Amino acid sequence: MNTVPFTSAPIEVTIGIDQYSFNVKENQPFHGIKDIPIGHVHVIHFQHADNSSMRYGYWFDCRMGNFYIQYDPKDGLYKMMEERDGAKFENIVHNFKERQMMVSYPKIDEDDTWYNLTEFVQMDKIRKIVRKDENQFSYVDSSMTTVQENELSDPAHSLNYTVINFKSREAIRPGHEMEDFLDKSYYLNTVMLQGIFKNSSNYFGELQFAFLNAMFFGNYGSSLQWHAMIELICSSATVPKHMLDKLDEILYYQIKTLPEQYSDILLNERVWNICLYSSFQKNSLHNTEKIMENKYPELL
Amino acid sequence: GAMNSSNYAELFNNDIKLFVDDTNVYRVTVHKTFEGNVATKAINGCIFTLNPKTGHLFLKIIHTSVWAGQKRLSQLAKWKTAEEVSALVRSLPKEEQPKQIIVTRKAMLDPLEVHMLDFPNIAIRPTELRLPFSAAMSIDKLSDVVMKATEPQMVLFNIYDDWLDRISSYTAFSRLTLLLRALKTNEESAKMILLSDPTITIKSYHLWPSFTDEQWITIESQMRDLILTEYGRKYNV
Ligand SMILES: Cc1noc(C)c1CN(C)C(=O)C(C)(C)N
Repeated sequence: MNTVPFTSAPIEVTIGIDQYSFNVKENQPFHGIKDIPIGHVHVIHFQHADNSSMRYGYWFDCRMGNFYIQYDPKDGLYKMMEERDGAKFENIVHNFKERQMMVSYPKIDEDDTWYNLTEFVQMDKIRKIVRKDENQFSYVDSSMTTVQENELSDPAHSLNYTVINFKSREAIRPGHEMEDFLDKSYYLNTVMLQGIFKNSSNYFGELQFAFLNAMFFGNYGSSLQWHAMIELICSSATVPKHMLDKLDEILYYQIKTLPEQYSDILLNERVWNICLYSSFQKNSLHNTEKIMENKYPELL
Repeated sequence: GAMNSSNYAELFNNDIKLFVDDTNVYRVTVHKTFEGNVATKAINGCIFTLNPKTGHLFLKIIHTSVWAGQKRLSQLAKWKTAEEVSALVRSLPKEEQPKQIIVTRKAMLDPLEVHMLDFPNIAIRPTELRLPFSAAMSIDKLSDVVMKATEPQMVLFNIYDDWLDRISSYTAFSRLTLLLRALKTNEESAKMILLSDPTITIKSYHLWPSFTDEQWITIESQMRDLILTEYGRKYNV
């Protein structure tokens, strides 16, 4: 089990770690989060009490370094930093543990939620979507735009998701216009899976990362990317059976985890009705269709 | 965006544009089978592609063989329309290619946009105008060339005959849409009006009769009356 220590908490803030969250008061004696499961990426995220504008946070993997948070009063946010000195950091983590100034990552033993949401998410792929190569962790916030959004403005602060555009020469073979537009299998299997992502695991990893950024930061371009990646599969008549079965599991846990009260802004009615009731795969997403119909029957 | 009453004079400016109407691409007669089921029989169709400024009509005849062995013909028809319009554009010299293509039915937007990806600078637009181009097959000479076709064929017409020698494009389009609206509302009456006076003929190289300016005013008034006459007969007013 790993630990993210905090030098202090000088401003009142709601702190999230993965799907969990807790409130810290101004100058409360909080010095971080312990018992973080090894083996998964994690996200530690923030929403200030005095300005809920900007949720922001950091994707990290404790296997890649020793990371801690300290608030910067100049830039006005909690920053993630790496300590190279293992000895000193291990000592800092121990002294804080002894004084019981840390919250415990509150994972129920039965509970596979976080694994199920991050199954295909790798830190090495996050760092190619979020470019800041001098750090081992990745900063995301509510306002960051995607490369695709920027084409339709600061490039260094963008989310470099794979561009998906159903009315593009990449998506449409000359002479197969109707075929490729009505059945997106060529675009899914040859262009995206074989060509760009190399395998379905990398595709699912980007899909899952896009969802998590939409949910945790309200990042609108991330929500667009998540839905586009769903729609590209659902709109394909020829999808490997193992991908359909895995997609159903991925979406099920995503819909299960979504706050009931954020559905109006995180779920696109057109995409979901198309995918569940019109598309080629309308009968291939049994688990997802059942949870959607029982949890969000209004959307449908 | 969409073309409507507010931006109507844009049709007659000097930016090349084409209307595309796909109504008459896929045409069928519905009939009973020996077993008492229903079946369709396709008949030849046409794409109606019109430059409203010049009157140039690119009538692409759609022969029934294009449907042989195909499924979902009403959907295929929009894509075949878009394929043929795209082929037409590629066939034109660069300086004759349209800047905009206005489709008369919104279901043509995606088929045409996808077929025109190679032309990102050609705008594909809908319209809120209810244009009467479906009645094109009530123009005898157009109907004749479509029905007589034994293979795919493109035939070029000027739908304004020689009117532009005497009137502006705006007025010529207004006359055309009035004529077509009448033929669409009551084809028999409309055609009676157009031919009632045997001394006025249709030239071999024209589609409509050789009316004088004064006779066109009379004809135009008779067409308006017809549209109103039918409108009362229809709604009881
Ligand atoms: C808190 C916490 N976690 O790891 C470390 C390391 C600290 C304390 N940090 C702030 C330090 O000692 C220096 C000054 C080098 N940044």
